[PDB]
Amino acid sequence: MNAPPAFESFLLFEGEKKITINKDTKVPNACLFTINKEDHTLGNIIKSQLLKDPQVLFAGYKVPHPLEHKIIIRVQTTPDYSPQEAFTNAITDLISELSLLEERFRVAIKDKQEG
Amino acid sequence: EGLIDTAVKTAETGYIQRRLIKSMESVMVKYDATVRNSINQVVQLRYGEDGLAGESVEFQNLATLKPSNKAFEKKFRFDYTNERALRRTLQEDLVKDVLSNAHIQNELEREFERMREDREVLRVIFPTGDSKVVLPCNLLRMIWNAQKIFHINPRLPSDLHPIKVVEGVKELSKKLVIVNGDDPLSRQAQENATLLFNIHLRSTLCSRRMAEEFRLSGEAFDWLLGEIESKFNQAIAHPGEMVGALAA
Amino acid sequence: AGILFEDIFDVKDIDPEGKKFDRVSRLHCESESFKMDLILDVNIQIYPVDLGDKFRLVIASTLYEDGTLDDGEYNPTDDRPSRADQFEYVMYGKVYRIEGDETSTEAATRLSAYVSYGGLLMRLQGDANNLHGFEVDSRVYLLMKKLAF
Amino acid sequence: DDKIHSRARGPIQILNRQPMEGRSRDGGLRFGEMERDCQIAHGAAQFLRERLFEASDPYQ
Amino acid sequence: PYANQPTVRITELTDENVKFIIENTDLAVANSIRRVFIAEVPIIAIDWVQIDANSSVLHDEFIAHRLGLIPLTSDDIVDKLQYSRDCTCEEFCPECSVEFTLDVRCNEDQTRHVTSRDLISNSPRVIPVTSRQDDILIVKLRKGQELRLRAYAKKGFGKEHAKWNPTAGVAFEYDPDNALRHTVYPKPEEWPKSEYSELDEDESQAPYDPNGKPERFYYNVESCGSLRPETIVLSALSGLKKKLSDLQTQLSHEIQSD
Amino acid sequence: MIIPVRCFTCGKIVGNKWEAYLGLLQAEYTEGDALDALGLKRYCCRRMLLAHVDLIEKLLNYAPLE
Amino acid sequence: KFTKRDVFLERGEVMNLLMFLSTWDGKVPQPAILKPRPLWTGKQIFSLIIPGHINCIRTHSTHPDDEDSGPYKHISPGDTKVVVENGELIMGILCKKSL
Amino acid sequence: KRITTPYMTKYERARVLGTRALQIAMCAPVMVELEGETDPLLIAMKELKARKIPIIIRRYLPDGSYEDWGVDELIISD
Ligand SMILES: [Zn+2]
Ligand SMILES: [Zn+2]
Repeated sequence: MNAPPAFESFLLFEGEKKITINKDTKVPNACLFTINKEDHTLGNIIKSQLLKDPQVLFAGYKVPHPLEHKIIIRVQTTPDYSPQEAFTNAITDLISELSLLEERFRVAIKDKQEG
Repeated sequence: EGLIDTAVKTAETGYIQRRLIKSMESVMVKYDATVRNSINQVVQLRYGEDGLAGESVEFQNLATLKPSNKAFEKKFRFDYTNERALRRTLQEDLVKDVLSNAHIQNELEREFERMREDREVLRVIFPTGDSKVVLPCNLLRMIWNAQKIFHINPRLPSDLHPIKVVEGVKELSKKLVIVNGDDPLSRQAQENATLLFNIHLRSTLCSRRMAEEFRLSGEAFDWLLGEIESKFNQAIAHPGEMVGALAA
Repeated sequence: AGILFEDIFDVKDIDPEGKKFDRVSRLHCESESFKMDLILDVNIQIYPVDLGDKFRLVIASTLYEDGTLDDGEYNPTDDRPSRADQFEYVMYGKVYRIEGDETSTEAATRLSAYVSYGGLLMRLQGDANNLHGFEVDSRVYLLMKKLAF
Repeated sequence: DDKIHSRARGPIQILNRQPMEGRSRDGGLRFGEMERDCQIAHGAAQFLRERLFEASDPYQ
Repeated sequence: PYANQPTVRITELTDENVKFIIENTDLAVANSIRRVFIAEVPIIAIDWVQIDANSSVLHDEFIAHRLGLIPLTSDDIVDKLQYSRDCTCEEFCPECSVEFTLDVRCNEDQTRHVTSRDLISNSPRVIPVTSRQDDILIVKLRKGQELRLRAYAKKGFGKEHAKWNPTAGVAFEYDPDNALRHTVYPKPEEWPKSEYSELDEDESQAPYDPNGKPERFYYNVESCGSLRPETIVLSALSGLKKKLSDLQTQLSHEIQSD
Repeated sequence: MIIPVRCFTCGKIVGNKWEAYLGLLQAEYTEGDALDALGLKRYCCRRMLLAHVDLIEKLLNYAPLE
Repeated sequence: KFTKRDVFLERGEVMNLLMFLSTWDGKVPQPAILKPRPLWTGKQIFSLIIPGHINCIRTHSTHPDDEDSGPYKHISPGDTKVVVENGELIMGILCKKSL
Repeated sequence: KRITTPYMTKYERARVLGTRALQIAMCAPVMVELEGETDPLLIAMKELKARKIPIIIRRYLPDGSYEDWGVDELIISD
């Protein structure tokens, strides 16, 4: 009777932000990125991509509660490299890699058919 | 067989618990630090014959219980003749004081005599040599925490005169009060109630053990006394606590 | 400097009481000069070692040559010189017990440093002369390198 | 769904002015004597009097 | 401090499933692509059934349930239609939905087998899997009963409901030989060799490898019949790219606003 | 009561195979052979043809009219 | 199983586990094994979970009784004799006897 | 000549916090600067920490006598 609908897992509600930045106070150059209406799909790749970057001292996400559709990403870089640009670069290079992977898969398919 | 046993237990234990609760439902600890019932009839002059809450009590052991007469002598006497041992344990500016001064020697002798009296009391009170006893403050843990905080490094000669330990213990024995009042009956009750705890406190804090196994410094010992008094005060039984329901 | 101890050793027995775990084993090693016992516990999986192998164990209070006494935290982004550059197996622990054959009158002659690298134990038993740099509750490293000989 | 139940000043009986009993009749849970003994053990006399008088059957 | 250059190689291309291999990529990307294959894949399906007369023996909702699980081919229609939630009209417009109809009544003596073939769609390309092998049995009617209704189809993805789950079963597997020791076999000799295992029949598992990253992820995407396998992969990659682009745009706006 | 449309675990369509399964079992084939003849590799989809009970027949016996 | 001697974690796993810590000071501890690859140990991560400066001693379920008397008292081959100092796990494997 | 304990029992502390919270909720003047909070119970807790609660406890003895203790007079446990 109280079962939530199925659209509340991906669709944004009026007033809720897709992404919010919040600076941390325990250590310098550390911000927690809170994402709304997402799951491990959109946080694990970003975590790994940040791990690739050497200037990122810390990187990892979590799920405050499985029923709640929300994930917090904590990033901490060197003092001469803000975490915002780190997040931007991770997303940019990940997008480039996915586009290149798509192109290679497409050419491989078109060559496989009668070739 | 097991299922039938469980069914009958589930039916009998409820009645047993009900009868136990309906016989001590009004018993409580009044502000006069005494346990009475609805008719104001005193059942215990002090809750649990000590007046301490059951939450802040941990198992401990009595070092001066069940030793050997020869071992007891070489662990709580603080021999003041072997100057080499004193130089190893205490610092040079204390060995001469403990040697020349005879008041310190008499005080230490009195401490050992009191320790022997306490050992006799424990033996006549705890037959069968049961070291495992329940007391408010876990003195071993407190000593360990002091060592780990102040960085005692139990290898170097510590700066803690035995007289400091003796006077500190005596003052702490005065601060921890249960039966307030200077009346002779009041003092007798205070000594009787806080008896086992004082014996344990003296047995753990001595002039020899403090200078051989703990090596606490003056600041460390003062912090230890503060912690002990605060923990004992918190361990006191709060008046107005329905102990009858808790017992049931 | 910060070299709390420096000496060559050789392996002589591994897990005498039977290998308990699967990635860690006891190394009942011996010295060659100071004649001191060693019960180091290395990760046999990533850093395999067999009997008869010799290595240069060096307990150091810091990994820097100048000896700046690092606070203690994982900071890979660091270009400063490090003594780990010439060692194939380094660890970080905290000595927790210094047992010795002390008496009531005469000082001890043989100590035994017990250090725990987060779970990996090590007893550097020997004389009481070269263990002057070990004090309870202090950070230390291992810095061991296998010798090709 | 057949077991979930709640209450907020629902219907009252006719003999003793106390809440009804049963999920179907939209009744409240019983604050058994064992719960009373537990509350006495906690020493929360105010909470006990509230459960037994304020939210049970106030009357003058 | 950038991405990598993954490579692709198809080992088996058929009209039912594809087995490709992805090399030089991180495990997180592979697992994410898998979860997208299962969950976030646009596809058409039945989601709004109006039952007018159902004299069958099953429940009234049972018919809608079964109709919801009937796949619909959307090789070139899913990319064109828009989500009904984001539509800018009223009623299921054909520009954002596809209409269906079913009107069967058992008149003869023998029992009817109302199959998916009875779903007469208005659009030509949006039809159940009966082009080119029996049809999905919906219900059985007997002389005297009938089943008249009309339903509409819309675009959705598996994250909302299983009806929009094109992939039947994705066989994701990497490092066939237990080289990275990510799983410790108590008795390696007792386990069989993986299909992709290059190790001979003598040795049980490959030796340990300290400095070794997971690569060569194997895939066996199996299409249920609605979308072609390679089409499923392409749609998943495009959708994941779109999600990253939207997240990046939102992040840029948030940073600029601060 | 009636054969499902898809396998609960996997998701492959199995609704369009009950009649084929019965026909293959009737002709000469056995169960262990018919299942892989239809194209069911995973063991999760094979329960749908082995565990399923066909109760719709008994329901059809209670014809409303005629 | 997390506190056995033979538990090693990589930077990714460690940084992922620290996220589930409501009292983390925000500083990554020095790994127990720097080279040839930074590997933490289960006990080292669990130390950060212990608040304050706690000190206690407990014995593990599979602790052989004929071990304290003989040698190897303070260094147990079976990784028993739990020892915590300054709120940091040093030895032993945690079980019901300690938790 | 008060002989009751100089410490505040948990029962008394809870009741005082509750009563002060009730009074504050009924539009009563506070006894501490508010840092920007509104829950009356939190304000009562802050006042207790600041030792400014205008309440005095009357501990009745079994005999019948009583002692008036002020919140700013005896030591608080928590
Ligand atoms: Zn429309
Ligand atoms: Zn299946």
